[PDB]
Formats: sequence, structure tokens, C-alpha cells
Amino acid sequence: VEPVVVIDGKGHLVGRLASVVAKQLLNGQKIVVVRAEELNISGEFFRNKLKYHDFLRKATAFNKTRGPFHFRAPSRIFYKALRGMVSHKTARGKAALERLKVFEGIPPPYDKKKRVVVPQALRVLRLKPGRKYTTLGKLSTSVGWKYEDVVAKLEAKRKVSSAEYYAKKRAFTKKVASANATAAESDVAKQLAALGY
Amino acid sequence: FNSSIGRTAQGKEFGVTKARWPAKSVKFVQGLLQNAAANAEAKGLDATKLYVSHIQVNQAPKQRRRTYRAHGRINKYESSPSHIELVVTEKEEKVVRLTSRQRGRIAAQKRIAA
Amino acid sequence: SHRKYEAPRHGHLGFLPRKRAASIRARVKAFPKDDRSKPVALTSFLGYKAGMTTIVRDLDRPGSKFHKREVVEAVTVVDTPPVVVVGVVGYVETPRGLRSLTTVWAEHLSDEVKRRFYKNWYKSKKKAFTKYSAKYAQDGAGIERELARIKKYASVVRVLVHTQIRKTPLAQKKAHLAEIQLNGGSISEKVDWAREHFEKTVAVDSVFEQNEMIDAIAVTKGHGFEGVTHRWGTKKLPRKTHRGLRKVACIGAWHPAHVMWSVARAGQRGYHSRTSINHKIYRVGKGDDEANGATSFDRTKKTITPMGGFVHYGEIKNDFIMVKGCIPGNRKRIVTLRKSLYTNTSRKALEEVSLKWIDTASKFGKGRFQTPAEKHAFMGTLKKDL
RNA sequence: AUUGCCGCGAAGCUACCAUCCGCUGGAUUAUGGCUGAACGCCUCUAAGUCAGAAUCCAUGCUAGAACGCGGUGAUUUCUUUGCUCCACACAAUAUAGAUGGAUACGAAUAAGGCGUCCUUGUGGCGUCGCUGAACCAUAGCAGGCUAGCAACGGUGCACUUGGCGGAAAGGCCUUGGGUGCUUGCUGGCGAAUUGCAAUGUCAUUUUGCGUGGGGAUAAAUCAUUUGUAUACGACUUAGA
RNA sequence: AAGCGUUCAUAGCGACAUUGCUUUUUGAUUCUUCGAUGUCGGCUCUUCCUAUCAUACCGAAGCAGAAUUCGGUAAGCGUUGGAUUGUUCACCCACUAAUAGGGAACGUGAGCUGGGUUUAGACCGUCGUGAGACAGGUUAGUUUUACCCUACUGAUGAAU
RNA sequence: AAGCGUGUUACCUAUACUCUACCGUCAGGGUUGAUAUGAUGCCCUGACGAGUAGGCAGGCGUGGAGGUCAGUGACGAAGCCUAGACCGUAAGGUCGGGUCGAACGGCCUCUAGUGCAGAUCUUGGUGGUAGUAGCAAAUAUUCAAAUGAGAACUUUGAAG
RNA sequence: ACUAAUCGAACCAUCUAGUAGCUGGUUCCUGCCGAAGUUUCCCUCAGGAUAGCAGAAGCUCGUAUCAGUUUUAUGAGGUA
RNA sequence: CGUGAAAUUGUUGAAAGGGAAGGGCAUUUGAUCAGACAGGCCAGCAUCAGUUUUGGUGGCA
Ligand SMILES: [Mg+2]
Ligand SMILES: [Mg+2]
Ligand SMILES: [Mg+2]
Ligand SMILES: [Mg+2]
Ligand SMILES: [Mg+2]
Ligand SMILES: [Mg+2]
Ligand SMILES: [Mg+2]
Ligand SMILES: [Mg+2]
Ligand SMILES: [Mg+2]
Ligand SMILES: [Mg+2]
Ligand SMILES: [Mg+2]
Ligand SMILES: [Mg+2]
Ligand SMILES: [Mg+2]
Ligand SMILES: [Mg+2]
Ligand SMILES: [Mg+2]
Ligand SMILES: [Mg+2]
Ligand SMILES: [Mg+2]
Ligand SMILES: [Mg+2]
Ligand SMILES: [Mg+2]
Ligand SMILES: [Mg+2]
Ligand SMILES: [Mg+2]
Ligand SMILES: [Mg+2]
Ligand SMILES: [Mg+2]
Ligand SMILES: [Mg+2]
Ligand SMILES: [Mg+2]
Ligand SMILES: [Mg+2]
Ligand SMILES: [Mg+2]
Ligand SMILES: [Mg+2]
Ligand SMILES: [Mg+2]
Ligand SMILES: [Mg+2]
Ligand SMILES: [Mg+2]
Ligand SMILES: [Mg+2]
Ligand SMILES: [Mg+2]
Ligand SMILES: [Mg+2]
Ligand SMILES: [Mg+2]
Ligand SMILES: [Mg+2]
Ligand SMILES: [Mg+2]
Ligand SMILES: [Mg+2]
Ligand SMILES: [Mg+2]
Ligand SMILES: [Mg+2]
Ligand SMILES: [Mg+2]
Ligand SMILES: [Mg+2]
Repeated sequence: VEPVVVIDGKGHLVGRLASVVAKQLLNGQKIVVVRAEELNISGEFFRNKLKYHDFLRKATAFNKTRGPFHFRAPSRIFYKALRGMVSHKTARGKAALERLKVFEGIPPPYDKKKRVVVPQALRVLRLKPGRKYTTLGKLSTSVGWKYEDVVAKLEAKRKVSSAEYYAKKRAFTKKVASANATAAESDVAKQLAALGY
Repeated sequence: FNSSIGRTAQGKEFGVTKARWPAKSVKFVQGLLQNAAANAEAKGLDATKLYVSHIQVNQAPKQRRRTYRAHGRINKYESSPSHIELVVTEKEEKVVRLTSRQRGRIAAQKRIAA
Repeated sequence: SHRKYEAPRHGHLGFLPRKRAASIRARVKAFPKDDRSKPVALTSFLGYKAGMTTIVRDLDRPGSKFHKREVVEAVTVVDTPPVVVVGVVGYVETPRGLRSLTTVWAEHLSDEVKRRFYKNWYKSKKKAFTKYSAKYAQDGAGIERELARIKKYASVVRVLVHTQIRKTPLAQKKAHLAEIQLNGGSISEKVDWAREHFEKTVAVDSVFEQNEMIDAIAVTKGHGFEGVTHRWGTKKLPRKTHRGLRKVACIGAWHPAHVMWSVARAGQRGYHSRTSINHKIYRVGKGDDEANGATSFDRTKKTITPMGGFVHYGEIKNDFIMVKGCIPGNRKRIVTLRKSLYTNTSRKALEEVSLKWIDTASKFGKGRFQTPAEKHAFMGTLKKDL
């Protein structure tokens, strides 16, 4: 129902999240995906590193600059998966892909915006317990992504400011809840309770 | 008509790299510019407001020559002449159909606005 | 079928494309890692390549057949007058790379650096930095605010310096402006150092010292369009070869039905950015000193300049770096000398070098005299009128 | 004498025929190990884990996306009165698609949130979830005019106080009073005929044009010139 | 796995059998091309494969050392100079860390060359009455076009 | 599991199946003392519709011929142009507008040198290529004046 | 080899539109029907004749004669 | 030098344009165009008919 939907990419399975977003984009919903570096791929880190190396070796033989581009960043690995689920050579596919933004970490202005999850694509729900899985940050670093440290540092800074905001919100939520509980057992509250509210 | 022309810095002002200095064409055009100017102030037109409103080049019939080729072959060796014409000009200085609902809405807006 | 005789490939595939560099000033693509413990120092220095000459020195290298025995070594002289600090830039870290947050300039800029911002200086109103210099008006509050922003942010701090090209025998008149990373101390110390050094000159002896291994970053000499024989080093085809022999005979197999990017083909040779490394500084000479070309074993009161001047360059009136061997680029070319990216302890490095003699005979011919007085002594008097 | 021939011959070009220079970190393979079950023993393997190849990825080096980006300088009147910002007035232009609100901890999931207390912990106790089926908002000619009661709250709008925010900050939090509304409650008046429905028009983009209110007063290219450049373009210099 | 290996099947081998892989051999086919896809070899030059000759790190040995041999990861990096032959192939000399094997229209002829096959001249031998024949020998015997598109190498450049 | 085996349902969509309409084809019928004059007509009923080579049928178009429309036309025939209009499944037909200048149609019949995208088709015309390849053998031109609209190139002088 | 850019029999014209089992092309629309590459013979094997498959014209009659089917009864066969 | 087609070309106008272009079905947008008031256009509801699709519920074996 939101005009823009911000998905926290942490602990999601890359391909099941990719299909979800591809359907959302084609159906006209603007999507921003944050914390791309925290995306998961099912399977061992070695298996997924071997798969990327197999992807790396395919290039236009006579000119490597006109070939399959191998983007290293986690948000681009997600974007590549989401392409191929979107008919990206069409105008409709271009307009769908223009409804999507994928970021490492959470930059502004999405720091102070609600992040949702896709339970349909969450590893904690989908993947069998004990199954080995990969984190897209360490995969990306192992294949040449340079900015894991700066992303981690900026995310620690954001988490500190966010925890402080949450402490203030929790204090106000406490006060609000106390005032609403006190207002209960009044006449207006009892009439409200008879109506499911 | 510029395939395999050389490149010059004098094409810069026109947003191009391929520009030439066709002296024979320029002489013919400026001859016609002179004539049309003579015609304009013969008609009584003002000089300072004149601008080239129309200039048109057409292929005239070709003049045929021959060029001799290896192994006793003859090829055409043709001129590509021009018809040129130009004009210089002085620079010069709904009922709406509305339905009943639309008319009523317009009336309603007029009685609740001032 | 298979090649039938193995041979290494002609040319290096990592120095591609062999195209003209985007600027005559080669750009420093990596600065030395920053030790916050050491004091604030420049990481590079700007100089102009002057020429080359020979030296004689004793060789301190045990186990060699030439240990403690003299050797003759070619050296490259770079004319390095002091550079003027005229700006500071703060670089924040980003998941997309380093980003310059803001740039703070000095209140006064010289004409040689103001020229660098013009293409048509003689016709211009010379308006550059006129409104910026009014931000120093009352107390420089805006300047101090921008500097404070660099203190707060800016994980990397690079200082803007320009050469004093007017102190060179070059017709250019227009200074070269470059970003030099500033290593040492906190970010705040780097900003304080840069602010303290605005309008100030920094000498080359405060950045480099003798025996230090340094790197040369310069654009190579240009040669225009070159055929594959000399551009790539391929074999000359036999003498009986119809339709030319300075070529590659086969530019590809039938499939792939394309010419490979790795086939040697004619095109631009030279004028490439190059970063050559591990060049040992043999001398850090001062221009305000006769006997630049003198050593402790010579005592001939002569400067570094050859008789008749450095060919196509002129005389060395400024400070200079004498560096072993050859560096990329030609005479008059702006060169950036950068400190070593790594600590080298190869025992070719760390070798203290003591020059016995520096050649200053003419390089405009087969020069046989070091000084005009030595020429007078050998020749005797001549007929040239007094 | 088509460079007449011979010796030398600077400059330029140039030679493993000359000289200089050619970086150091991580992760791995094979393999060898640790801890260790399965299988009361054993076991490099299953879960964990160490070392480790001319391997791989970085550092470094080359190019720099001609539809990736950032910072900074100066930005044309005494020149058919130009440029720029703001405000309001009309025109035109379009819309990958407003139609109450994108409503901010972090981390785990064989665990957590919230609240409470203490001996401030990997604590005691209580409580919750089993979906946002939520919370917030939400009544009034697309929301009018007007009278009061109760409270001193809510919310809008500008003016304003301070603080924080650089990842792409361009937003968040506040202070003070002022000017509105308030459906927290009780009233009085108006609506009609768009005719039994017709999006029945309420949004946000761009560019003009006019008016009135601030603000600033350049360069680039060609031509000439250099040769660190060069097939030509291009490059790199100079010129009141 | 019967045997060889001093004893000992499997260090290294391995009979009798038997299961496969490969498409650089040659056969088999005749699907594409006969209003023509230039034909052997060499030269040049790039890249690919690994069934690894060398170099790295290793496991095993009938591995004391040295030298070797079998095996793993591994194609990152190299893999030569010559006499004779048109040779592919081969063989010898020699250097070497090594002189591994192959592909790419049996890579590569508008890139060359043209020694070979395979036009017409000519000689020989055998064969044929003869004209003539010979995957038998010998000698001589025109190697054409790019300015188009793409690709490649370099070089400009509108629009912000 | 969005993998493998298996089981259950829901659901998606063919020019196929069911129903309806319209077209055509085939078949079987109806209809004359006004069939309320179209009997190769009109109407009823049912079924059917792929198609190279090929067969047949009904039509469309072109040059000329007999007849008719006492047809059209200098107040504009024919021809040509026309992202203007209408009819026909279609071959095609008709109309408007522009250009134009002297003839031409409808219908019933007769007749044929009667319909083109191809034939390395014939003749003629024209492109892209392309302002491209090129205009480089024979040693070599230069200054001034005169002429002239215009002089590297003509003339004269000087010179090499 | 040469005999006018022509030679293992020149050139010009005619016979001559020489013959071709072979190559190429063979010009409007719609409707209905709709194949064969198999039999025999042939100096036959890139071709023909022949039969077959196909269309067209119908005719004699008007639900028969039938039938790429089964059942019942009765034969035959020498493959698994 | 009657008419004066096509190929090809100039100018003007419109439009589209990330390694062709052209085509089919459908619709949006723009431009352009015919006819009719003696019913022409587009719809809404009700009661039916034909063919279907999806619910609720009753009675029996
Ligand atoms: Mg590609
Ligand atoms: Mg959140
Ligand atoms: Mg990289
Ligand atoms: Mg050319
Ligand atoms: Mg000729
Ligand atoms: Mg090989
Ligand atoms: Mg030759
Ligand atoms: Mg040098
Ligand atoms: Mg010299
Ligand atoms: Mg153990
Ligand atoms: Mg680079
Ligand atoms: Mg760029
Ligand atoms: Mg061919
Ligand atoms: Mg292997
Ligand atoms: Mg071949
Ligand atoms: Mg050839
Ligand atoms: Mg070839
Ligand atoms: Mg030969
Ligand atoms: Mg070409
Ligand atoms: Mg060529
Ligand atoms: Mg299943
Ligand atoms: Mg049919
Ligand atoms: Mg006729
Ligand atoms: Mg007419
Ligand atoms: Mg037309
Ligand atoms: Mg007439
Ligand atoms: Mg005919
Ligand atoms: Mg035709
Ligand atoms: Mg045809
Ligand atoms: Mg030319
Ligand atoms: Mg004939
Ligand atoms: Mg049929
Ligand atoms: Mg016979
Ligand atoms: Mg045939
Ligand atoms: Mg039997
Ligand atoms: Mg039998
Ligand atoms: Mg005529
Ligand atoms: Mg005419
Ligand atoms: Mg035309
Ligand atoms: Mg293009
Ligand atoms: Mg289309
Ligand atoms: Mg019904």
C-alpha cells in the first residue's frame, strides 16, 4: 500500500528476494532495497565463490570490454539476479527497473524510514536448519568488492544513532501506553471495548 | 556529403569536425547573393532587413566525359552541375461543448465561490 | 593446428590501451600509506625534467667483483624549485569511493597559478578567485568554517600545490597545480599544517633526502602513429614479402571471426602515463649554492649545469633531485616524484651513496672539458678578441 | 653529375650493440595437521578449526563509463536593457500512473520484545506474540456562515531560539510567542434542478511571458603563436 | 588380478578377460558446397585445451644420500639453435629448467612464399601397334582487388 | 527446492470441443389459376470449409470489333499526382481536390501481339559506393611587367 | 606455334529461331476438389510409355451393391 | 519547348530514432476525414430469451 517500499536485505535469500522484487517492480511498485551486503545465498561460501569464478571466466574473447560485465558489489550481484527475472531489453522492463534502488548499508534518506522484510524470502524461514549459507558481503569482498570496511564503519555509526533514537521512542511509547492504560476503564473506553476497540 | 572528408578546427563553431572551403561554390553563391540583392533594392526593399529566406540547390543534367581504364575499358567521367535558386526577404516584426453535469458543476462552483 | 614453436607474446597486455594520456601531467594513482605517528609531510613533489649526465662513485656492495671499486652511472636531473601551497582538500570515505567534500584556497594566488585557470589569459579580466578572496574579509569566518568541516570529516587530506615555473628556463609561464596527499599526524594536524603553509613555499629537501628510493610518474615521450614493428616489437617479415613487411602476417585465426584485442596493431606510440619505481636519489642539491656539481673528492667549484647548458632545457638555478638512471618522460616534462609505496630493504636500497665526481662536459657534442677554466688551461690563449 | 664521391660530423632518432627499472598483502588447491563425534575405541571431517602452490582476489600498474560521480573558480548592460534568484499572474508542456499516512532500534531465531525490581547480570519476576485483520488518522458547501460550554490540550501556518545530521548529509529534534481551525461537548442557519450514473476535473513536472523586489558585471572558440604534440582533428605554450 | 618383482598380486608392473573416453589417425557415410568456401608445407601472430616436458607446493617408493620412478593440485609461466628433406612426418648435432602433446575451416595465400601436388613445353624408364598412360623419376612454368560494412588499433566529437 | 519419487486438488491457455452470428460451398426441399410481376428469382432446412503439383468454376483488368446508352467532354476528354472519401473477401471499381488540353466511357456481345518482381531477362534511365580511389615515371621551377572579369599555367623580360 | 588482341582448324554471312532426356524464367482474383515419388517395359537409371493416385463431364437408377469393422461357422499358414 | 510518371534528388513542414529498417493483432496520443435531428452517437436500469461461470440452501437413495 506504500508508495515506496524499503526492504531490509539482511537475512534474505538472494534469488527468492529477487523474484519478489521483480514481480513488485513489474506490477508498478517502487522498491528500495537496503543492506544488500547482508543478503544470503544458500550453499557454502566456497560453492558460491566457485560459481562466481565460473561467471568471471566468461567474457567476449576478442574484446573483454564488450562482454558480460562482472559487477562485484553486493547490490549489483542482487541487481544482476533481479535482471534476468525482468525482461530488461523492453521499455516495460526498463520502466520496471527504474522503480528499483539497491544500496549497501542504509544511506539517507532511508535511515529514518520503515524497513520491511519479505518473509516469503527470509532465510530464517525458508532454509532448513543446519543448511550452510553464504553472506553476500564476504562473497563480494572475495571477488573484488573494495568497500566492505567503509560500509561496516558507516553502519556501526548509523546503528548507534538509531539505538539512541529508539531509546527516546521507547520512553515516549512507555508514557503513551501508560496514559492509554489509565484512560481505560472509563466510560468512553468501555463503550470502545464493546466495539472491539 | 562528407564521408571521408578531413577534420578541421574551423568546424567547431558549427558543432562539427568535417568542414571545407569550397571556393567555386562560394563564388557562385555570392554571385547569386549579389544579384538577389540588386533585385531587392531594385524592387525597393530595405537592405538592412534582408535575410536569406530560401536557398535551394538541385542537380542539373550531367555533362559526360570519358576516362580510360586498364585493359582497354572506358568509364564515365561526369560533371555534377548545379541549379541554384535563392530568395531574400525583409525581416518582419472555439466554443466548448459541456454536458449537463459539467454545466451544473460550473454553476455550483460559481454559487459557492466569489 | 597448434603454433608449432612456442614464443612469448610481444608486449605487455597490462599497459593498454596504448593511447595518448589525458594530460601532459601524469597523475598519481596511489600515495604512500599514512602513518599517523610520523610528523606531517608531503608524499610527492613536482619537478621538471632537465636532462641526464654521468657520475663516478665507489660501490658499497660486498660479495660483488666491483665492491669498493668505482663505477660510472647515468643519472637524471630534475629541476625542483620549491612549490607553493595554495589550497587544501578534504576527502571523506564513501561506499562508492573517496569523495572530496570541500576545498579551501589561500587568500592570495600568484599569476603563475591564476594562469592555470585560463585558456586566453592575455584577453581575460583575470577575475579568478576575486570573490573567493573576499571570504577572508573580516576574520575569514567562512574560511575557518570550511576548514572546520575538513577537520570534522575528511579521512584523507590532500594539499594543493603549484610549481614556480617562472624560476625555470621554460617559456610556459603557467604553473602546474597538483594534489599532494599529506601524511602524518591527525586529520586536524594535517589541516593545521596546510593552513599554516598557505602562500608558503615547500622545499624539496623537506620532502626527499639522499639515498631514498623514489618513484617517477610522468607521461612518456611521444612518437605519434607507429607501425607494429617498433610499437610492439614483432618480427620483421622476410625480404620477399609482397605488400609490405613491417606488419604482423596473421592478425587472427578464422574463428573467432574478429580481430582479437591482444593482436599487435599500429597506433599511438608514446605519450603514455608511466609510474616507474625504485629510483635511488643520489643528490638533493640546492640552487643557491655554487659547487652543486662538486663533490668531496673533486672540489671543483662548479654547479650541476653542463657547459653550454642542459640541451633543450637550460641552466639549473633552483634546487634539484639527482636520481640514478632514467625516468619516463623527456626534458621540460612535468614529473611527479613520489615517496616509496613500500619499505624497501633490498640492500640495493639502504646503500648510502657518495658521489666522487659529476660530469658537466657539454651535452651538445663530444664535450671534453668540465669547466671553462679547465678549457682555458688545456687550450691556452686563443685569437678571440678581448 | 637525379643527395657526384670520400673523411669527420653535432642534433634528432635509435640498440640486450646502450643504460635504468619491473611491488607486497589476503583467501585458497593438493597436502599435512588440531579438536572431535558418528562407531563408549579410533578417526584431518561430520559440526567447528590451523598451516599451506608459480593458483585466485586485492595492493600496485594502464584506461577512465564519450548517457557514472564529487569538489572548486569565474560567470557577459553602458552591448536592439541582457543574465540570475525570489514572489505572484497568465499561457503552454507533459506524466511507466497521488487519490488518508513510506508508520526509522539493534541483534537472535534450538530464541526474543516489552515492563518491573535488585545483588546491574549470559540476573529474578511478570507479560506478549500464533501477523499490518495493526497503529495513527478519520464527521463538517472536496467540507460553508454563525452562537456558546468545557479544557489550556491537539493541530495548521508563517516569524523565531538553540542543537544535531556528510553515505547520497538537504533532514531530524527543539524554544518562544503570534495568527487560524478544532468534531472534546451543545446549538441556529445553508445546501436542492449536475435532474436515476458519466474522472466529473482538486495532483506534480518542464518551459515560456508579464509584473515587482534582491543580486552579480565573464569567458570560450576561430584566427595568430610553441613544439614537451601531431596523419587531420586533437594536444601543449605564448600574445592588450 | 594369474603372475613378475630375492621373499611379496597392486613400490613399480601385469597375462586371460572386460568397461570406457577422445575426435590432432585412418577407415565408413555422401548431409552442405561443382552460376568455385583458393589446395600442401613453411613463415608470421594471437588465443584456447590439458591427456603436465620444465618451473611452485606436495603425497608414495624395492625413497640412506645423490639420482630417479609412480601420483596429486596446477595451463600462472616457458617449451630452443641447427645439418638433410618441399615436406607433414622423421632423423641426427647441440644448447637447455624443459626441448610435452594438441585445437582454433587439418587457425592463418585480397598476410607472404610457391620448394610440393595439379594446366599447357621437355627428357627417361616400364607399358601401349598407335594416339598415348604412370597416387614413377627429372626440369621450366603470370599468386589478381579493399576506398564498403563489421571487428580490431589508435584519433575527434554534438547534446549535460 | 523452484531438485528427485509419489499422491491430491485448484488454476493457465490452441486456429481443437460446445453454443450463437456472418461468408461461401454442397445437399435436400418450398414457391404459378397475380408466384402479390427478379423461377439462372425468392425462400426453407441440414451439413461442411487445411492444401504443393494439378484439375475445374465464377469473376476482375487491357488493345481492337458489331450493337446500344439520340452516354461523357474545351463550361475541360484522356493521362498523371493526391498518409482526402466511399463500395468489393479480392482481382478491382467509384468520388473529391491539383495538374492538364481533346478526346473517352457504361452495358450486351465479338476478338486478341490481353495482366510481370524475378529469366547473370531486353532497352533506356538512376542510385549507394563517393566528393571516395585517385589526378605521384620522363630532375624544376622562380621574380616582375603586360593582357584580361578572372593568371601557378597566356605573352614579354629576367633567372634557374 | 603463327596465320590482323581470334588457332588442337581464322574471320564474315547464310542454312539457323540448328537440336537439347539439361539450367533459368513463365504475368490477375476468389471458390471447390485434390496428388505422386510406386507396377511393368524401354541403349532404361536426370527421360519416356504403362497402371495407379487426381480433376472434370456426366449417365443409369434411388438405399441397393455394399464395408481398410466385428460376430458365428468353416478353411489355410510353419513365423514367435 | 505537349503532357511530364517512377527510380534518384534539393528545400520546407511533420514525426521517430541506445548495433538495421520494414510487417501482424490491439489500444493510447497527435493529425486528419465522412455522414446525420425531416432518429444519428454513446450509455444506465428493469423484465426476458440463448449459452455459460461462480455461490447459497432443501428433499431423497
Ligand atoms: Mg557480451
Ligand atoms: Mg526499521
Ligand atoms: Mg579490477
Ligand atoms: Mg583517403
Ligand atoms: Mg586511366
Ligand atoms: Mg604446442
Ligand atoms: Mg612475390
Ligand atoms: Mg631519464
Ligand atoms: Mg648531446
Ligand atoms: Mg587427536
Ligand atoms: Mg587507472
Ligand atoms: Mg568521462
Ligand atoms: Mg570466392
Ligand atoms: Mg589436470
Ligand atoms: Mg588449413
Ligand atoms: Mg594469394
Ligand atoms: Mg585469409
Ligand atoms: Mg613449383
Ligand atoms: Mg576498405
Ligand atoms: Mg589492405
Ligand atoms: Mg513432486
Ligand atoms: Mg481449400
Ligand atoms: Mg476496348
Ligand atoms: Mg481532366
Ligand atoms: Mg504517394
Ligand atoms: Mg491540341
Ligand atoms: Mg505478350
Ligand atoms: Mg519490372
Ligand atoms: Mg514470378
Ligand atoms: Mg583523393
Ligand atoms: Mg540457338
Ligand atoms: Mg480437402
Ligand atoms: Mg533394346
Ligand atoms: Mg534437376
Ligand atoms: Mg519353422
Ligand atoms: Mg519361411
Ligand atoms: Mg516532349
Ligand atoms: Mg514539358
Ligand atoms: Mg519520384
Ligand atoms: Mg551508432
Ligand atoms: Mg512494432
Ligand atoms: Mg439468462
